[PDB]
Amino acid sequence: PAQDNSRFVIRDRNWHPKALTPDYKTSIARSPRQALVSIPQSISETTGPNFSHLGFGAHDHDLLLNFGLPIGERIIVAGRVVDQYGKPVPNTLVEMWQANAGGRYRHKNDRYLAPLDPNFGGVGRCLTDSDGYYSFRTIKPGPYPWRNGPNDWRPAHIHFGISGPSIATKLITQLYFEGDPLIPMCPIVKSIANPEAVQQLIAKLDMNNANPMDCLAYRFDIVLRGQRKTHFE
Amino acid sequence: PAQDNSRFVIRDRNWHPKALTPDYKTSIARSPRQALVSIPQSISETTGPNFSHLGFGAHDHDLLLNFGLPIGERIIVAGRVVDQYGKPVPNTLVEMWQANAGGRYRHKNDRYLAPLDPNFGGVGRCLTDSDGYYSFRTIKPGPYPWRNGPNDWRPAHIHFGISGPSIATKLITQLYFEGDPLIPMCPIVKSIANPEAVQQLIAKLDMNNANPMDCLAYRFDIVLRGQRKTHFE
Amino acid sequence: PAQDNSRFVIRDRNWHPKALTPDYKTSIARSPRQALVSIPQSISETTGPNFSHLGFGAHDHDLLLNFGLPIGERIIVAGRVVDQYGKPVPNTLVEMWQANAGGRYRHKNDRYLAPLDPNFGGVGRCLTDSDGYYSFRTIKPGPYPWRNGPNDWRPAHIHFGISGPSIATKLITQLYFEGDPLIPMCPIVKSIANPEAVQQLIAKLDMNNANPMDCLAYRFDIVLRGQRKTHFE
Amino acid sequence: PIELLPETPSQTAGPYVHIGLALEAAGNPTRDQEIWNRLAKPDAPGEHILLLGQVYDGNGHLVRDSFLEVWQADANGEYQDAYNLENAFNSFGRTATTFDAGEWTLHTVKPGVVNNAAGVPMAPHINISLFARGINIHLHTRLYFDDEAQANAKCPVLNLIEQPQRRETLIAKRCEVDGKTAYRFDIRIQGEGETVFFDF
Amino acid sequence: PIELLPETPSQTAGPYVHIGLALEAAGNPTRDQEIWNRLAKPDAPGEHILLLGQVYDGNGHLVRDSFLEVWQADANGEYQDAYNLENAFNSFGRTATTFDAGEWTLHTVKPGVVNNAAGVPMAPHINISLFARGINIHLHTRLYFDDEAQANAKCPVLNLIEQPQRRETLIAKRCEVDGKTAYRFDIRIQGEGETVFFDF
Amino acid sequence: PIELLPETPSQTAGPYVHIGLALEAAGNPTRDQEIWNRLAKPDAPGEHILLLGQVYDGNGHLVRDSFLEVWQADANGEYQDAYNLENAFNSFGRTATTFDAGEWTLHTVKPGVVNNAAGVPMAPHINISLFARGINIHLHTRLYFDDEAQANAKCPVLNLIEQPQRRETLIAKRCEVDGKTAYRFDIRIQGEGETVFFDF
Amino acid sequence: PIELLPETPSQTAGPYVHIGLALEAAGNPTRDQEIWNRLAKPDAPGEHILLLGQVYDGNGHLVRDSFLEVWQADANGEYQDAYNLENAFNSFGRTATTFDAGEWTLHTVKPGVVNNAAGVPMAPHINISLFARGINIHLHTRLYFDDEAQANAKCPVLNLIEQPQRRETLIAKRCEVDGKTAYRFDIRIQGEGETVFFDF
Ligand SMILES: [Fe+3]
Ligand SMILES: [Fe+3]
Ligand SMILES: [Fe+3]
Ligand SMILES: [Fe+3]
Repeated sequence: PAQDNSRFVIRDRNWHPKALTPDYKTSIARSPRQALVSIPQSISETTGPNFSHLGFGAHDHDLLLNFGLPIGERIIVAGRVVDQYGKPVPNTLVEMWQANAGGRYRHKNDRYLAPLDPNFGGVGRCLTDSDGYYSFRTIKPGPYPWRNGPNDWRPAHIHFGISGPSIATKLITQLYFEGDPLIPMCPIVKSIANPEAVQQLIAKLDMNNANPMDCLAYRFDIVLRGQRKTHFE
Repeated sequence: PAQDNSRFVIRDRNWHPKALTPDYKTSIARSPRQALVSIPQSISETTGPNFSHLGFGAHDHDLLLNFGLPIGERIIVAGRVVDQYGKPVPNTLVEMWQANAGGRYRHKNDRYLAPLDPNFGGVGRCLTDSDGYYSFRTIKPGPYPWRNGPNDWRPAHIHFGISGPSIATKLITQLYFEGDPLIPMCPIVKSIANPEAVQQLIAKLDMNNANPMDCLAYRFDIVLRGQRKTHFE
Repeated sequence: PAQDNSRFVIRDRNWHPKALTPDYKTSIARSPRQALVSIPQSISETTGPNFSHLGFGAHDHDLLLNFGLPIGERIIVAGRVVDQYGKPVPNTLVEMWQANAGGRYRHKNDRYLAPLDPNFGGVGRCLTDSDGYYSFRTIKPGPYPWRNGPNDWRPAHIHFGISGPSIATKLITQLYFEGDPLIPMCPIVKSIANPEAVQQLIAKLDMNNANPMDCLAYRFDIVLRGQRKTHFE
Repeated sequence: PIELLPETPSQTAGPYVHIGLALEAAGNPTRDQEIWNRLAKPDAPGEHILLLGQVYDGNGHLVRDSFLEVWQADANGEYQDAYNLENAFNSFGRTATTFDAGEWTLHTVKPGVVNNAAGVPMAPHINISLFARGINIHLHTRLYFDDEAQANAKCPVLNLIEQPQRRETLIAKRCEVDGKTAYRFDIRIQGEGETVFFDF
Repeated sequence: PIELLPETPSQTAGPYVHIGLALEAAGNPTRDQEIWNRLAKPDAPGEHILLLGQVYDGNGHLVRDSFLEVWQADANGEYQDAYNLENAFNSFGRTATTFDAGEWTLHTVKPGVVNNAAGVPMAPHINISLFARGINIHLHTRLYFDDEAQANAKCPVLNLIEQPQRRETLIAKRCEVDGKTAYRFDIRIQGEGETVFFDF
Repeated sequence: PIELLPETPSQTAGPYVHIGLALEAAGNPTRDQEIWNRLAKPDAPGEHILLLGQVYDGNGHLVRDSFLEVWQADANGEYQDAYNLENAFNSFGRTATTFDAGEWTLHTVKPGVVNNAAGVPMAPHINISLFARGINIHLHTRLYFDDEAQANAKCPVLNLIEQPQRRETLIAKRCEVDGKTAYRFDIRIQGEGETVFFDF
Repeated sequence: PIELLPETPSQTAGPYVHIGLALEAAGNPTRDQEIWNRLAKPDAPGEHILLLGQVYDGNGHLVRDSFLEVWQADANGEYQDAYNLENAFNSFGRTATTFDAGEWTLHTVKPGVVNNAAGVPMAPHINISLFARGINIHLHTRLYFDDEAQANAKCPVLNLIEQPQRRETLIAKRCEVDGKTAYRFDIRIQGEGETVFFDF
């Protein structure tokens, strides 16, 4: 069974978006009004699932093949998962979901008029390697209009979920694409008060990883909470 | 018939890209080695065709309907055509062509592995109005690898052709999209020596012209050679 | 009857003061806690009344004669109403109200000790002309103490209401006078987060429009929501 | 991106709004021609109705200094923009709440049906803009009628409100005053039963 | 002071979270192996229970697009980290609320007791992480059982909650479904009866 | 000095110019009305001629993706700017070289004489604009006729070319195709026999 | 975008390249072990051949201080990367042009066929890197054999060269030197018949 042998650096709640960020309308009714209660870390919080034995499909991480070829800009989204200490996070679960090239999601509730792509689902999963490396092959998603302000558009983005070594490190986030002019106009993006924090969500064009005459590449590194051994407890 | 009543501001050949720009490989063998011969303007050069009576189809300018719905980010590309004096250029011919959302061109010679879109042609034409305005409805094109350097990729772009008042004003160019990281790496773009000239080819996101929950918009104004009346000739 | 032919640029709710601005006490209890619901523009929102046939009195816009002469600084308040595109808004209704020279309002509820001026009402209306111009003749209002903080004073100001082409454009605002040291200290003024927005509410002394040996003049231009024609709807 | 000139910023109407927009109310002499609360003249076609209501703040207290503006179609579901006192019907009117009772009244006709931009009919409704001291930027709302359930059910606007319970806040309850057909529409700026406010 | 690399900022899961983490729910084909809501197989040791509940927003309306992750010890109070579909028991699971009823369910066993870092025993509990549209950073809670009042009273965690009344928000109500032991655990994100959320 | 707004910078037409400007050639469905290579209808006044030629790069290799625009006077030496497919004659046309043989063709009438700005007659000529991949800004040239030697000798334009040997690069060679009067006009972009290109 | 460390910039080998890479030619004592022009030992499998050539500058003059490096598969189309003087065959060699005749020689075997990354066979070829004074960064080329016309016609690499005439610059001409099979491969750095040089 798992054991309580680690402590995780406390989360900086001023770095992460706050619960109540009114421009992002839905957040108003779905944010607590009472203060979070702080508790010491125990085995309950310092442990989590290890997905090393999950039975992954051959194209789990290849959105081009996992659902003909999809229509859109072919790209590789790769990066590394490390902790605050700069330590690689091996054998961790990285899941992703996104819209198609037109901003259309393959979900019952999406009624946007852009059409679905018969060859595209939009879900991938990948277990990081010994060095914390992950990579997906997909097509660049399109911006999506949504019912926030009368003319709100989400920047093209990919949803990400990262397990990390425990439930204390588990995180859900969104990757944005370098130079997208929509970024600064997004109320969701803007839920993050610090401009420096926003920068961490921007994947960078990575020509060094691109396959000449095939697909481009984007680099997205993920930093999870630093893990340390307990001391003088 | 046409009348020799106007003169056109002389072209700045240092603003425009030069003929010989080696990084753009094709330019080498296709650029003259002799200096251009300058000639005075005559009726021959100061006149040009008027396309007011060309019989345009109803969706000539609507790439979403003129070829199901295409896959990709739905956008409006609009702007104005003016001369260097800032005078609008009414009833002028504006032609555009581009690749699909995946960067595939519907042309025999395009061997890129990105698939064609059964609902997309990629050609439009529009006659500017009384105020020099034009607009197209299309999908945002994807970057395209090409055989220049071993890992060259054109930024997403739309090809444009503008007739203007005479053959002296006729121009073919390329629209690029605001924020595109590929822009500064492109050897065709870099055919232009002045960074300020490059900016002129970049269309800006135009939230004001967008149709909420439908499509975004980009603004691209075009400036043709200034037209003046002959004097003291 | 009216027809749905226009669309109005979406309002920037981060430019306008928000609902809840606690320093302005009355706003605590009079601001919604639920988010506003965004709705697409229809004929209901894109049309509004035209006051072209309203029967205006000869001194409707002249507070010096519309109620002897009032006591106070004689001034002309003039300007133009344009839309965000810079287009003049002709035949539009401009209404204004203000205190007297002592900061006393001719209203039941006004209990300030400054006396009323037997020759001063404080109400005016003016239909803009074919070029979007309006003008009023009045006396400069005095600052007014109000029950907010223990020593709060409204800077001298004139209240304005502008109809515009539709109910979507209608707006109520306040004009402030160039240099007034009380401006930066006012909580109502401070309801506006952006200092740049504040600047727009400041009327500028206009010596060019003043009547020598008679009265001074202030320039106050108003910008209503940009109006455009629908497209690809 | 492209930026246009910035729209002039809104400011509260203040407590003395009446002096400029509700002369009588302010307790001052009115002018030859005023824009007030009688949209329809006795001889205007359509079902003549009386609208009345109160405005509540977040503590549940009456807002006795409110100013409202209304825009509606005529009985034919037609917008009459050319404002004239001679007109039998005007699509525009203004009203305010008594400093005493804190109630506003408007005299009009039940509006005809109008189509949204997509060609879908909206249930009969009255557009309302609310102004008052403490309100930095006016609040937009719609008044719908309880006796048009069938239509209300299909309104593409009413259907944009996510939670069905919130939709109810927009329905005026029919009654009768002096044997005259009336509808009561109360506004709750904040809190329990808070009225739906729109952005457009 | 010493500053490390800042953690990647969180972002809402969004309304379409299902496509990525709850395939069936999204109404899409699933893959061979999926992490779902069945932590224990019929032959797993311990007392088999059913967990169900609803999620409420500040207006008391159901949150139908919520996504939940659970972490618990087996019946021996042991955390089984090697996730495997072949396992009789998995300490980790996922669930979501129905788009219709908006009720989530989990099939597991009552967790055994675990000690805190100080060696003190914690009352049986299930660690919950709540995700959804409108939630910028996930909410952490704990599910306790009403039939463990003795243990509950001595829980070093439960006891950190200053106000007793708040502690109650964490206790699941024992019931029976198809004569099966069930516990109802409703989450109230905001307002009256607002559930206790933790930071660690 | 005075500086106007700068002219939008030119860019190569690219290899796919055909999709935009020579639909057929791109191997795509054309529109009802296209601007093509038949300036004159059979019933057009003047001497009907066929123009043809190839385009060579600096290595002496054919440029199979060139695009050309022509502007010429009618038989009377008159420029007909009002473009209409119903016209017997249009002063404007477009052509391209075959991906195979790399030869372009134009169907027109021999242009009449036009005077320069100073009142001096120019030899009959066709104004040509060359576009293609590798060409950053289009090349301007003129097609003169070998059977107008008398006129050619006196052209104020042709006479501006310093070196006589270079003037000849501009003269089309009269031939016959299918018993029809044709002129061959080859363009050499660079090198030996490089065609004169103009700036105006 | 992502930027890696920049590669150390190239500089010309200079005229004294020999002192460092071709001791003999420099007219200096050699070391025990030297990398030279004999890739195969008499007892090496495959067809033994002699390769020879001259290097020409843009003026048609011999480049007498050139240095070349070759990389080729063995007779079985296999790359022997473990460099050893004891080997019967080495895939790697070095040669230089004589200050006198300005001709280089290499003793090797005709390379077997190797597939490209997409699994398509490439015609037998020798990879060449040329260095010299006046050459800032070395030039890459390939030597193909004229007696492999069939294979040559199908090479995925040779086919990348747009102009067929340019492909011929890469084909070595079979000859005999002292009744021994030889192939002559002349390199023209610039001008007429300029050899195709690659980037990879
Ligand atoms: Fe005031
Ligand atoms: Fe999303
Ligand atoms: Fe292109
Ligand atoms: Fe040296």
